[PDB]
Amino acid sequence: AHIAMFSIAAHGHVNPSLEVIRELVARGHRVTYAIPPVFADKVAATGARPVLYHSTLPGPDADPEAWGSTLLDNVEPFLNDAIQALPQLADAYADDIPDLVLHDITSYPARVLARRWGVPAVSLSPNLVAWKGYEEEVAEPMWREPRQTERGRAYYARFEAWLKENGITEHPDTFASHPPRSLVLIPKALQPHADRVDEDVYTFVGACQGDRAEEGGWQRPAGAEKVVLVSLGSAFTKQPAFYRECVRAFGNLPGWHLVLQIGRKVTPAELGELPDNVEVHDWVPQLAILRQADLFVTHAGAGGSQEGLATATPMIAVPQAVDQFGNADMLQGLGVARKLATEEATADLLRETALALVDDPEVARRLRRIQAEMAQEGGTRRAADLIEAELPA
Ligand SMILES: CC[C@H]1OC(=O)[C@H](C)[C@@H](O[C@H]2C[C@@](C)(OC)[C@@H](O)[C@H](C)O2)[C@H](C)[C@@H](O[C@@H]2O[C@H](C)C[C@H](N(C)C)[C@H]2O)[C@](C)(O)C[C@@H](C)C(=O)[C@H](C)[C@@H](O)[C@]1(C)O
Ligand SMILES: O=c1ccn([C@@H]2O[C@H](COP(=O)(O)OP(=O)(O)O)[C@@H](O)[C@H]2O)c(=O)[nH]1
Repeated sequence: AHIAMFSIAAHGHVNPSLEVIRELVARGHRVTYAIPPVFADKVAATGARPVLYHSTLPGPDADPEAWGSTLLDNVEPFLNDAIQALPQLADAYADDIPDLVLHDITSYPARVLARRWGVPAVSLSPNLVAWKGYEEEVAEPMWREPRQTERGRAYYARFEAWLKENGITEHPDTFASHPPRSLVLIPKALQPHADRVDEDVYTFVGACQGDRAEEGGWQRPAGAEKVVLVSLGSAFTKQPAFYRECVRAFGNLPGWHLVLQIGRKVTPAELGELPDNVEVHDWVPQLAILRQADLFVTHAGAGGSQEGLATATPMIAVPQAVDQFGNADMLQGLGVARKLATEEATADLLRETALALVDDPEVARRLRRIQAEMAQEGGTRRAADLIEAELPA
């Protein structure tokens, strides 16, 4: 019926679920989407009707450091934003109560309002979720020393008091970290402690968009036996001492063709006369390239990691920052990748690693079983089935 999606103005919390919104609309449901004004047009592209609230969180364009760099500086803003957001949204939906509530993990008001409405809420997570064990295993030692501070005790007391005034007796950690129903938009292959996640609460549906492969008419060179892509997303990609290191590993290496990227307009020219079997770019139809590639040197960001698995492309994971270590360790543990520190990645080690991965029927054997498992996660139309299933009679 009336499906109301909720999120914040951050690409990583809106882009993952765009196509599922689109699908429920394409079905014939009336879908509205609570969002700050900056992303009004972004969500509107999907048929969804925007519903504009004001946010106090950093803007989508704002720097990553704007979100804080301590545990309490990371979490406090989501509560403070919720407190001022909630009464805007409660107002907005009074003259049109939605039938089902959809929401990104960051929206506390969606949780509160869904309970207020007596309607199902479905949480959409663009990253890993809690497993059975998480509170004792991970949430507790994380919170022991900060919750203990006057600052931490006060944060939790405030969170509790806000919930209680809303008729919610939930402890804030269960309210925040433990949804009653969740769809997870990463492959389960990239979820730590995968068997121990609660399937009756969480269903993994993986990426939702275009595999494969979005989208630009790339062509492997006639002659190429082994194509390698180096393509570190569109963010962590301004490294002097690395691409030139990749050129040296694969440049003039018989049989291999290197698709290399950087990101200017301009400029290929910090240096390197360059071998003939190397092509450089500012940007690529990455999914499209991986669709024929035999090897992927990746920073192991969420997208790249998903895309490598989606295309059964063995990976050299060379982690660089906050998005990466665990992802690289998991790709590692799947037996489909090698983790390298930036950084010892010598030309000889990169080459040796490359060779060691592309000629392994077993590495390929693991990647094929992963794609089969991802195909069961379905994608978009699948996420809509489950959301249609929760969308009461
Ligand atoms: C498991 C279940 C928990 O998920 C997490 O632990 C994941 C694994 C964090 O990412 C991890 C991993 C990482 C890299 O974020 C991807 C890290 O930066 C943060 C601090 O923790 C998330 C998503 C963080 O979001 C990120 O916070 C950053 C400050 C800004 C970033 N974005 C808006 C720019 C945003 O996505 C952050 C703060 O926990 C979200 C707030 C709302 C929470 O406290 C919620 C309730 C979480 O505890 C949780 C959903 O229950
Ligand atoms: O030159 C590029 C770089 C990035 N991407 C796409 O941009 C996304 C990058 O996301 P990821 O999580 O991998 O890295 P991030 O940039 O967020 O750190 C992925 O879907 C890539 O396929 C692309 O198509 N061409």
